[PDB]
Amino acid sequence: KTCDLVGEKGKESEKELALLKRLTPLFQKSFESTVGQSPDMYSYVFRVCREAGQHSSGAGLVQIQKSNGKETVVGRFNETQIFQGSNWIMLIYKGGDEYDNHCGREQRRAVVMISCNRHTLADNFNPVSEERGKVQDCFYLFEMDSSLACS
Amino acid sequence: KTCDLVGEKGKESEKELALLKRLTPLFQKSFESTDMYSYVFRVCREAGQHSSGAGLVQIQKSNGKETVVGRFNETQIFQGSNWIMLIYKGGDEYDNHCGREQRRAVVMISCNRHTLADNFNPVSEERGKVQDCFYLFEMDSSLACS
Ligand SMILES: O=P(O)(O)OC[C@H]1O[C@H](O[C@@H]2[C@@H](O[C@H]3[C@@H](O)[C@H](O)[C@@H](CO)O[C@H]3O)O[C@H](CO)[C@@H](O)[C@@H]2O)[C@@H](O)[C@@H](O)[C@@H]1O
Ligand SMILES: O=P(O)(O)OC[C@H]1O[C@H](O[C@@H]2[C@@H](O[C@H]3[C@@H](O)[C@H](O)[C@@H](CO)O[C@H]3O)O[C@H](CO)[C@@H](O)[C@@H]2O)[C@@H](O)[C@@H](O)[C@@H]1O
Ligand SMILES: *[C@@H]1O[C@H](CO)[C@@H](O)[C@H](O)[C@H]1NC(C)=O
Ligand SMILES: [Mn+2]
Ligand SMILES: [Mn+2]
Repeated sequence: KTCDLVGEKGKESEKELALLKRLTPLFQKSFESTVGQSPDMYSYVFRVCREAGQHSSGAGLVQIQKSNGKETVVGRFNETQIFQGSNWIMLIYKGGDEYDNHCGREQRRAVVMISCNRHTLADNFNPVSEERGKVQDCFYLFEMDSSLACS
Repeated sequence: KTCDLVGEKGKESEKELALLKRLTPLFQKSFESTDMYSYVFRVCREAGQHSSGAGLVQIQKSNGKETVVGRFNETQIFQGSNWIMLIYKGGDEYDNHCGREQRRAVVMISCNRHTLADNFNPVSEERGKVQDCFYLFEMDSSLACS
């Protein structure tokens, strides 16, 4: 099980496929981070096209509430979209858990900005913000370094 | 009259309104790509010459045809550490691509101390998907620094 792109097999973007192929070396890797104070003590676990959760729900990125260890799925890698610019790669996992009292109760979303760092294959995975104040198109933002994002 | 964010007036995300304020000094400017097409980009202002309400337009050099890539009444904007991403939705619909959906503009604005705004260039056009296609552009700006 790897990331799934938009469209039945074959109608898929050769650009996005070429990118998935490029990110292969990060598949085996796992990224973690704990942000927040208390009602914010969160631990975000991120993976590229691999289960980042312990509930086998196909999570590409999970948000763990340190207090009670409850696991929330922020995005799923079978609803993945990717594209790159000159020195960055944007990764997006959709199909996350539904909001209950925010954003029209739409599924959660994770947006990961991958910037170019010649010094490491991958490192510095850091949560930036959560936009849950819109009627739609909300999301969680994270950033990380990777030499794969370089040209 | 400027950029329109998802939601009712005065009820839009405070994170986006804040961002629109920081980009005000770019409102009165106009950016152009340096092929076959010419792209003209503007922040929350008409970039075309046909009152279509275009935020970014693609011009057919040979015949002067103006194609609306995205309109500013349908903006989405957010920022990271040293970059801001602006997206204009609702361009002219595709005829033989992307489930004939409306075109779209994605502009990546990276930080740069030396300029208020410069180096606007097309990066690519993703028209090979059943949906969620888009045109991608990059530009430098000191307003993208923090
Ligand atoms: O699905 P909704 O609209 O409720 O947003 C949920 C947020 O959940 C995580 O953060 C919690 C959350 O708590 C709500 C209930 O689930 C919780 O059981 C009771 C207390 O027992 O409080 C409710 O507010 O929202 C608050 C908002 O301030 C957070 O502080 C809590 O940690 C997390 O996934 C958020 O990102 C998400 O929007
Ligand atoms: O809406 P569709 O699916 O047709 O894609 C349109 C593309 O339009 C711009 O590029 C044109 C295009 O040409 C097709 C017709 O639109 C055009 O009117 C006739 C000639 O009068 O030729 C057709 O093939 O596609 C070609 C592909 O190589 C371009 O070279 C042309 O300039 C432009 O907006 C594209 O980005 C857009 O997908
Ligand atoms: C945006 O403006 C266009 C041009 O008038 C219009 O057709 C479209 O419905 C508008 N979209 C929104 C934000 O409702
Ligand atoms: Mn909830
Ligand atoms: Mn056409």
